[PDB]
Amino acid sequence: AKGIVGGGCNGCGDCSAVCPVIKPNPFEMGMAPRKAIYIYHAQVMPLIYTVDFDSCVKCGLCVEACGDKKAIDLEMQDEFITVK
Amino acid sequence: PRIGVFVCHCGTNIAGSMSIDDVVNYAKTLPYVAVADQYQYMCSTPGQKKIDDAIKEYNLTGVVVAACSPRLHEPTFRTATKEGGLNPFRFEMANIREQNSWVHMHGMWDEATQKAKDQVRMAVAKAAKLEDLVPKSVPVEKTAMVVGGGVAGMQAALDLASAGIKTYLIERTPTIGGRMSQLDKTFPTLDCSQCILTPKMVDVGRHPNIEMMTYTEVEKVEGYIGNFDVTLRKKARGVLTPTEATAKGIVGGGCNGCGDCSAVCPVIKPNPFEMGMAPRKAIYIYHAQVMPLIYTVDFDSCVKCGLCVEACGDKKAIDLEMQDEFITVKVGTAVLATGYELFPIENKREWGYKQFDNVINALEFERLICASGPTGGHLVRPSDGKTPMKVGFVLCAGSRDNTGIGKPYCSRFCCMYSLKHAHQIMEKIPGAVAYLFYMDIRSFGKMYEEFYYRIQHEGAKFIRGRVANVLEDKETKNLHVFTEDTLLGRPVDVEVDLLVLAAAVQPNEGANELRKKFGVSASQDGWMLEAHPKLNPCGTTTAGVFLAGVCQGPKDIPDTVAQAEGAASAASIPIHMGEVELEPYFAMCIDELCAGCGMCVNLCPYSALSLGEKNGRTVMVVTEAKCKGCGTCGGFCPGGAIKMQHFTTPQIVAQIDAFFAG
Amino acid sequence: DWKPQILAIICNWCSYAGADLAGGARIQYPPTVRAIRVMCTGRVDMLFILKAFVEGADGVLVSGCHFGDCHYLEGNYKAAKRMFMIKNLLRNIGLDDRRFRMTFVSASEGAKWGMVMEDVTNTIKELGPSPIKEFKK
Amino acid sequence: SYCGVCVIMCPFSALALKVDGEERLPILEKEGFPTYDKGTAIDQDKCVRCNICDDVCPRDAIDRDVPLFEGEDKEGLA
Ligand SMILES: Cc1cc2nc3c(=O)[nH]c(=O)nc-3n(C[C@H](O)[C@H](O)[C@H](O)COP(=O)(O)OP(=O)(O)OC[C@H]3O[C@@H](n4cnc5c(N)ncnc54)[C@H](O)[C@@H]3O)c2cc1C
Ligand code: SF4
Ligand code: SF4
Ligand code: SF4
Ligand code: SF4
Ligand code: SF4
Ligand code: SF4
Ligand code: SF4
Ligand code: SF4
Ligand code: SF4
Ligand code: SF4
Ligand code: FES
Repeated sequence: AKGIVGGGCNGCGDCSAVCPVIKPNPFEMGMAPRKAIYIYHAQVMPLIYTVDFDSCVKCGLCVEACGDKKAIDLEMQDEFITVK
Repeated sequence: PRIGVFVCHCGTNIAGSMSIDDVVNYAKTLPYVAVADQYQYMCSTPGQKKIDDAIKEYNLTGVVVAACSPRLHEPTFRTATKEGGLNPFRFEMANIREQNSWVHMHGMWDEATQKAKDQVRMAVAKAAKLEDLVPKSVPVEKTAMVVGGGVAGMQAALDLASAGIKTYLIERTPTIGGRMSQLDKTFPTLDCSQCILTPKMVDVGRHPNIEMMTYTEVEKVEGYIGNFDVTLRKKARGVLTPTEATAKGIVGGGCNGCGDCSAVCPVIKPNPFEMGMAPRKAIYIYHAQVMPLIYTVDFDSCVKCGLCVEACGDKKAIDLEMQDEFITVKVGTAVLATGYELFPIENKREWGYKQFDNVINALEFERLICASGPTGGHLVRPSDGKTPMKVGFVLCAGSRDNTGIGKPYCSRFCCMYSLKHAHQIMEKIPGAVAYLFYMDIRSFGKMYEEFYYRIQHEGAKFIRGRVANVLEDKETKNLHVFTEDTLLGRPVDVEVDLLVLAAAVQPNEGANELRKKFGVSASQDGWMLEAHPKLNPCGTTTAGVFLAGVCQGPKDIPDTVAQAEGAASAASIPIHMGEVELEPYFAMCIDELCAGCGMCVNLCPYSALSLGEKNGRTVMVVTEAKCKGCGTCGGFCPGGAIKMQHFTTPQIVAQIDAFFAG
Repeated sequence: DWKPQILAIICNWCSYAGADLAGGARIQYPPTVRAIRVMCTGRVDMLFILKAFVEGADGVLVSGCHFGDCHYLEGNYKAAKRMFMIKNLLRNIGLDDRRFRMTFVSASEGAKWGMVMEDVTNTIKELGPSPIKEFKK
Repeated sequence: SYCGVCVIMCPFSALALKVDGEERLPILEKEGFPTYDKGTAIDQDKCVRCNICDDVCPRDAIDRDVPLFEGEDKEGLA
């Protein structure tokens, strides 16, 4: 929709392979590390790799790892929708 | 044919038991295999994308996935095969996880690898011979049937009717309501149990979309998800409703529930609603709040004296010569809500249930304490009619019992209803004390623990000890209850005026007959079995049949109603769509191989086979809707004139041949 | 040099479920039996068993639902009669009839499935290689 | 967030990041951040083992690997 033909997120994992931030995983009740860009577990239904903006340092390594897929938009903001 | 083999690791669940690389190379060298490849999670979106890309690139005819069980992931990979330009049924799995890895984990690796290679070879051999099937879609009749007129049946019927589906409500007894109509007050809210039901009974009786058929049974059921041809037995009620009277020609009406008939009837018999404590004439209603107020005649006990018809007079509602009428009804889905009965506790001889007068069970206590019961709501001793001042409650009576007499399970609500009865006696008889001989108070539901706290606060005595035996005092008829107070650490001998047994519950009478008519299986416990114990507690394995209420297992009225509405929703799913797809496993007769012997016809439990005329030759005809895909006929036919659609003889024999290939 | 070749033909609704439950519960057993998975055991034709034995199955196992617990009301009675007759044929052609058996395994008997696997393996190991493989030549 | 930007951008290295038990900077390992070009060097074909550079150094960052002669110690060679 935004115009990137090559696609969005396919869940490859390169972004979290290169992210340098490490934070606790709330799915694992904090026992396990997860990067700033992450999925809870490998069986999440939308396999889309959220970015944790409270902990991201905007280093930009994730976008270079994502490459032509261009799925990462580090400047995204809270959008509001009204549904009847 | 061109087959692709995709081997999942399941995230080391399989790669930690075999050599996935070796399995993949063997698949590559197998005959007919175009591409062999592996992935960590083939059930995930990248895995389906891998399958689809392989299909498009290599022009794959079929797909073999060496992964978990088919019972776990046929729908997933069939949909993945469809999305990609193939038929869903050009797909076959090789179970190499739950039948190779998890069972050959330890100390045996090349053996598990060889087993995996064998399973992959057999799967490829079958898939190289699979061909295209299209599932059969069958229309769904827009009616529904609910067997059982208790709270669960009434809730399911009201839910379906308000969703707009015409519904039949079958009840064996002359009135709807069930056990909750017998309850006096309800835990933990202490609401008048009968009163809450009365509006809903009125709603059921007035709903235009509900065909309330009381005093009627289900003789036979044939059909499937599409059309169930259900035959009902309309037992001879003996009395005509106003509608039926007008139909038969009596303008003045039928039964208005005046009561003159039972005022003049001379026969007197026990009332099953009051658990036998109260008299009722041969022509009768259970209680004054029955929904069809139509006054059944009990023909096993009527003497045909004819006084009732003279009392009825010009209304002419009584037909003493009525017979069992039979009706056949076509329905789309069916909901089973048969409820429960109390386990026969006279078998436990140490608690003198039938042999001591002042030992009763919890439904008899509930009728004795109700204000509409045989007494004026006054609990009195059966032995002499005096008011008790000490009442004992034997909890777990016949339950959590592995001796073969009682039930090995918990009946769920007996701790809660015993607390309710203790409260009721302590508030209705001033100065009376309740003793509960308990072994794990189970107040688990919403507000249940608070109810337990409140009962203890009002002053019920809780003695943690299972009752050992009960002795009756010869003169006062008082009951000596012997057990040990396990927390106190001493034996006890509590002498009570009335002993109440919180007996276990069991499936109702005839419930096994009805669930065999509908094709439902039973649990270990003896209750009706559900499709999946966790994620599908309403549906059964036979399509189009759903469970609701205590018939699936004991439960309180809240849980029963939730289950009933869940079942109504599940039964509405196919009716609203109007289509439903059957699994294309049917038998297909190859006519120019059939010899017309007719011997296969009797091997079908569903009567899907018959002999018919095609091109002068008498050959066999399959009603593809009635076939279920078992394969008995096709495993019988000596000439090979019956083809099983996804499990054909060439396919199975190719699997055998591939197993023995070396 | 010799490993038994045992072939199992298990129904989908109780024996496949039981084998799956054994796997889920992590019940170990030797890796000698390979299964086919038909819908009911009523599907099992006699010619399947005989074809297996003539290709060289050292043993054949057919596993299905208990009597009265067939998913398709009565499809395992037909299989039971067929396998009784197969036992008679193998005895009279002179092959050892204990190379074949039919077990009734419910959906919840993963432990019993493991025990069946162990016992079938042991019996075939005692019996030895099938004679058809050398009688053919 | 344990990025380690502070460790890369501190002029006098008084901050270190240790991930498991080792000084490890993932952001440099992936080349996601530039580092300071202090650009130090001492052309050993011009230095004369003088002692001024170690003496005037405000922090402790010059190593003079020269045998210590009779000045202040026993002869390095003589
Ligand atoms: C003494 C006692 C006290 C209780 N107190 C409480 C309480 O305070 N609060 C609470 O929440 N729960 C209480 N319960 C539990 C409560 O009774 C059940 O949760 C509830 O009645 C379940 O209703 P049901 O519709 O599933 O079954 P039922 O009420 O038994 O209804 C089944 C109906 O189906 C009919 N039927 C049976 N077989 C057939 C057939 N083959 N064809 C046609 N119709 C058939 C029966 O005649 C009956 O009308 C108590 C139970 C007992 C025994
Ligand atoms: S965001 Fe980009 S790099 Fe990360 S998983 Fe998705 S597609 Fe791959
Ligand atoms: S921009 Fe954020 S998510 Fe991406 S690599 Fe840097 S810290 Fe990680
Ligand atoms: S398809 Fe089965 S074996 Fe493969 S990852 Fe999914 S659950 Fe595991
Ligand atoms: S006398 Fe007739 S109308 Fe009145 S209750 Fe009896 S049957 Fe019904
Ligand atoms: S015929 Fe006689 S016995 Fe029968 S219901 Fe009428 S009055 Fe009673
Ligand atoms: S609910 Fe309570 S009284 Fe009833 S069987 Fe279970 S533990 Fe015993
Ligand atoms: S299909 Fe086979 S068994 Fe059936 S009538 Fe034809 S020849 Fe006979
Ligand atoms: S497979 Fe044959 S025996 Fe089984 S239901 Fe279908 S037609 Fe009847
Ligand atoms: S710059 Fe230093 S203190 Fe700040 S977030 Fe990064 S590592 Fe932590
Ligand atoms: S100041 Fe340091 S670098 Fe310069 S000549 Fe002296 S010792 Fe060598
Ligand atoms: S369903 Fe297993 S034997 Fe019939």
